[PDB]
Amino acid sequence: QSPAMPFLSKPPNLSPDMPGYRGFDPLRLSDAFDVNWLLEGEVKNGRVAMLACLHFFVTEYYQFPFYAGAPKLAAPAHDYFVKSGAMIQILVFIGFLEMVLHRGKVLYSDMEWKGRKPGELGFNPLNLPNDKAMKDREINNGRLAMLGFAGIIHGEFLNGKMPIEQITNFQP
Amino acid sequence: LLAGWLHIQPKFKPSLSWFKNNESRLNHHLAGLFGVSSLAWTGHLVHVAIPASRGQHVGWDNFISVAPHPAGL
Amino acid sequence: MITDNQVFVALIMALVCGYLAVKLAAQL
Amino acid sequence: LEWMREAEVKHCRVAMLAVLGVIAQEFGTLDFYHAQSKLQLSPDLHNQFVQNGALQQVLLFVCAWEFFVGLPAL
Amino acid sequence: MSASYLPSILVPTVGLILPFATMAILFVAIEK
Amino acid sequence: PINSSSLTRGYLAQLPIYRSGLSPFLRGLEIGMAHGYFLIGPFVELGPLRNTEMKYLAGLLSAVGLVVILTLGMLLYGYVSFTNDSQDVESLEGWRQLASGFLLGAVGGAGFAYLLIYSFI
Ligand code: CLA
Ligand code: CLA
Ligand code: CLA
Ligand code: CLA
Ligand SMILES: CC1=C(/C=C/C(C)=C/C=C/C(C)=C/C=C/C=C(C)/C=C/C=C(C)/C=C/C2=C(C)C[C@@H](O)CC2(C)C)C(C)(C)C[C@H](O)C1
Ligand SMILES: CC1=C(/C=C/C(C)=C/C=C/C(C)=C\C=C/C=C(C)/C=C/C=C(C)/C=C/C2=C(C)C[C@@H](O)CC2(C)C)C(C)(C)C[C@H](O)C1
Ligand SMILES: CC1=C(/C=C/C(C)=C/C=C/C(C)=C/C=C/C=C(C)/C=C/C=C(C)/C=C/C2=C(C)CCCC2(C)C)C(C)(C)CCC1
Ligand SMILES: CC1=C(/C=C/C(C)=C/C=C/C(C)=C/C=C/C=C(C)/C=C/C=C(C)/C=C/C2=C(C)CCCC2(C)C)C(C)(C)CCC1
Repeated sequence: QSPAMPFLSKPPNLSPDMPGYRGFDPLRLSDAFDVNWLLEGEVKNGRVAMLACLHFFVTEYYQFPFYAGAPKLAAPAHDYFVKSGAMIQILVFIGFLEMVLHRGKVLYSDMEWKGRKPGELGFNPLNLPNDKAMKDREINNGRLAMLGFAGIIHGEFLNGKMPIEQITNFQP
Repeated sequence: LLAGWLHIQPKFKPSLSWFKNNESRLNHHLAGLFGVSSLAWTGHLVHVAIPASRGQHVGWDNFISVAPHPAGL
Repeated sequence: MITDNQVFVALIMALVCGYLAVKLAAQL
Repeated sequence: LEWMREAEVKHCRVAMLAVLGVIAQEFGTLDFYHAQSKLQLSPDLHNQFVQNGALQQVLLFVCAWEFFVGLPAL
Repeated sequence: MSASYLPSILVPTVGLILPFATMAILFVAIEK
Repeated sequence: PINSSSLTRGYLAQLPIYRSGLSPFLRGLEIGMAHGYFLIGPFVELGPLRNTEMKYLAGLLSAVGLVVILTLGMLLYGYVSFTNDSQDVESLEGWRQLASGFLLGAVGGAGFAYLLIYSFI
C-alpha cells in the first residue's frame, strides 16, 4: 500500500498533501511522534544541513580574509572558533532566531500550527511562489543536503581530505 | 526486548494454562536452563579457557580446527 | 585498543536497543 | 506459521546465494581480493574477509536491511 | 581512550540535558 | 497612608506582573531585564572561574544557562496550569508571551550588566 515500500502498509498519519511524501516510514516514527513536529524537524534539519553543505563548499577556495589562518577541516575549525569565541555568538543568535521564528512556542508540547503548515515560519522577503510543488523541491534539496553533509564530515574524519579533492582520483 | 514486545502482541500472548504448566517448565529449566547451560559452559572451559590457561589461543577464528584434547573424541 | 569506529558501532547497536526498549515500554 | 514461513524463505534465499557464491568463488575470485585460501567455507578465508573489511561492509547493509526492512516486513 | 571527546558530549547529555527533558516530560505526564 | 494595604498594593500595582496596560510580552520583558541584570552577579564574583580571564564570560553564560532553565520551567508551568487559552497572563497564550518576554529580557539584562562592568571595570 505504501508507494515507496509496497510490501509494507501505508503509514496512516502521513498524507500525500505533505511535501516529499512517498509513504516512507518503515520504523513508523509518525505513530510514535506528531507528524507536524517530524515535518518541521525534517525541513529544519534540511535547511541547517543545506547551509552546512554550502559552508564547506565556499570555505575551501576562500576563507573570508578577516578569519584567515584557520583550518577548514570540520573538527579543527570547531575547536578554533569555540576558542576564538565566535561559535558562542552564533549559538545565542541561532537561539534568538529559534525563539523569534517559532514566536515563543518552541517545545514539542507547546509548538502549534494554527494558520501555518509545517515549515511555514513566515520568511519570504522576495515573495517567490510557496503553496505548490516548491515545498517538494525544498524537501528533496534538504534531504540530499542532510546525506550530503554526512558524506562531507565522514570523508573529513576518514583521511583528513578536502570535499573537492575527494572527487579527483583517490582510493585508500 | 523483541521477545518482550512480541509476547504482549495479541497472537503471541501465552494463555493462563501455558503459564501453569509446572511439569514442562521444570523439565526444560532443569535439563535446558541449568543442564545444557552447564554442558555448553563446560564446552567453553575445555575449548577456550583451558587452552588460554596454557597460552594456546583458541577463538572463533580457529576453534573448528583446534581440538581441546590430543586424543580427540 | 578499541577504534573510534568500534565505539560508534557500539552506539548504533545501543540506539537499536533504545528503539526496541521504547517499543516494549510503550506497550507494557 | 507466518514467522516460520518468513524464516524458511529467508534461509532459502541466503542459502541459494551462498551455494552459488561458493561455486562462483571456486571457479574464479577477483585479483585485488588476494584470496590465499581456495576453500571458501574454511575459517581461514572467512577470517581474511572479516580483516579485509569486505564481510564488515556487507554485514552493515545486511544489518541495515534487517532493521529498516526485514523487521518491519516480519 | 580513542574517542576521548565523547565523554565531553555524553556526560552533559546524560547528566544535564536528558534529566531536564525527562523531568519536563514526567511533569507534563503526571499533571495531565 | 495606611502602610499595610495602601503603600503595599500601591507599589505592587505598578510592578510589571500587575501593571494595567502592559501586553504579556512587555510584562515578561521588564521582569526579564530586572532578573537577568542582577543574576549575573553571583556567577561572575563567586563562580569557579572568578580569578581567571573568563570571570565575566563564565558569569554571563551561567546566567543565560540559569535563565533558560527558568524559562523552560515557566513554559512547563503554563502548559500544565492553563488548558484554556486567552490574551490575559493567566492563560496558555499569555503565559508563553510572558515567558518569551522574560527570556529576551533576562538574556538582554545579563548582556547589559556584562556591558557596563566591561565599560566601568
Ligand atoms: C530449554 C528451555 C528453556 C530455557 C533455556 C528457558 C529459560 C528461561 N526461562 Mg523458561 N520456560 C520454558 C523453557 C525454557 N526456559 C518452557 C517450556 C516454559 C513453559 C512450560 C517456560 C516458561 C517460562 C516462564 C513463564 C518464564 C520463563 C523464564 C525464563 C528465564 C528465567 C530468567 C533467567 O534468565 O534465568 C537464568 C537461569 C540460569 C542461568 C540457571 C542457573 C541459575 C542458578 C541460580 C545457578 C547459579 C549461577 C551459576 C553458578 C552461574 C554463575 C555465572 C557467572 C556470574 C559466574 C530464562 C531465560 C522467565 C522469564 O524471564 O521470561 C522472559 C519467565 O517468567 N520460562
Ligand atoms: C554458558 C555457555 C557459554 C558462555 C557464557 C560463553 C562465554 C564466552 N565465550 Mg564461549 N563457548 C561456548 C559456551 C559459552 N561461552 C561453547 C559451547 C563453545 C563451543 C565449544 C564456546 C566456544 C567459544 C569460542 C571459540 C570463543 C568463545 C568466546 C566466549 C567469550 C565471548 C563470547 C561472545 O562474544 O558472545 C556474545 C554472546 C552471545 C552472542 C550470546 C547469544 C548466543 C547465541 C544466540 C548463540 C550462538 C553462539 C555463538 C555466539 C556463535 C556460534 C558460532 C558458530 C560457528 C557455531 C565469552 C566469555 C570467545 C572468546 O573471546 O574467548 C575468550 C571466543 O573466541 N567461546
Ligand atoms: C553530569 C552532571 C553535571 C555536569 C556535566 C555539571 C557541570 C558543571 N557544573 Mg555542576 N552540578 C550538578 C551536575 C553537573 N554539573 C548537580 C547535580 C549539582 C547540584 C549538587 C551541581 C552543582 C553545581 C554548582 C553549585 C556549580 C556547578 C558548576 C558546574 C560547571 C563547572 C565547570 C566550570 O568551571 O564552568 C564555569 C561556567 C561556564 C563555562 C559557563 C557555562 C554554563 C552553562 C553551560 C551555560 C550554557 C548556556 C546555553 C546557551 C544554554 C544551555 C543551558 C542549559 C539547558 C544547559 C560545569 C558546567 C559551577 C558553575 O559554574 O555553574 C554555572 C558551579 O558553581 N555545579
Ligand atoms: C547552601 C549554601 C551554599 C552557598 C552559599 C554556596 C556558595 C557557593 N558555591 Mg557551593 N555548594 C553547596 C552549598 C553552597 N554553596 C552544596 C550543598 C553543594 C553540593 C556539594 C555545593 C557544590 C558546589 C560546586 C560544585 C560549586 C559550588 C560553588 C559555589 C560558589 C558559586 C555558586 C554560584 O554561582 O551561585 C549562584 C547563585 C545565585 C544564582 C543566587 C544566590 C541567591 C541570591 C543571592 C539570593 C538573593 C535574595 C535577595 C537578598 C532577596 C531580596 C528581595 C528584594 C528585597 C529585592 C558560591 C561561593 C562554585 C564555586 O566555584 O565555588 C567557589 C562551584 O563550582 N558549590
Ligand atoms: C558527499 C560529498 C559530495 C557532496 C554533494 C551533495 C550530494 C550535495 C549536498 C549540498 C546541497 C544540495 C546544498 C543545498 C543548497 C542550499 C543553498 C545555499 C540554497 C540558497 C538559498 C535558497 C534559494 C533559499 C533561501 C531564500 C528563500 C527563503 C526564498 C527567497 O526568500 C530567497 C532566499 C532568501 C534566497 C560531493 C559530490 C561534493 C563529493 C565529495 O567528495 C563528498
Ligand atoms: C526517513 C526515515 C529513515 C531515515 C533516513 C536517514 C538517512 C536520515 C538521517 C539524517 C541525517 C543524515 C542528518 C544529518 C544532517 C543534519 C544536521 C542538522 C546537519 C547540521 C550540521 C552543521 C550545522 C554543523 C556546523 C559546522 C560548520 C558548517 C563548519 C565546521 O567547520 C564546524 C561545524 C560545527 C561541524 C529511516 C531509514 C530511519 C526509516 C524511517 O522509518 C524513515
Ligand atoms: C549514528 C551516528 C551517530 C550517532 C549516534 C548516537 C549519538 C547514538 C546514541 C545512542 C543512544 C542514546 C542509545 C540509547 C540507548 C537506550 C537503551 C538501550 C535503553 C534501555 C532500556 C531498557 C532495556 C529497559 C527499560 C524499561 C524500563 C526501566 C521501564 C519500562 C520497561 C522497560 C523494561 C522497557 C554519530 C553522531 C556518532 C555520527 C556517526 C553516525
Ligand atoms: C539595597 C537596598 C534596596 C535594594 C535594592 C534592589 C532590590 C535593587 C535592584 C535593582 C535591579 C535588579 C536593577 C536592574 C536593572 C536592569 C537593567 C538596567 C536592565 C536593562 C537592560 C537593557 C538596557 C537592555 C536589554 C536588551 C538588550 C541589551 C539586548 C536585546 C534584548 C533587550 C532589549 C532586553 C532597597 C531598594 C530594597 C532598599 C534600599 C537599599
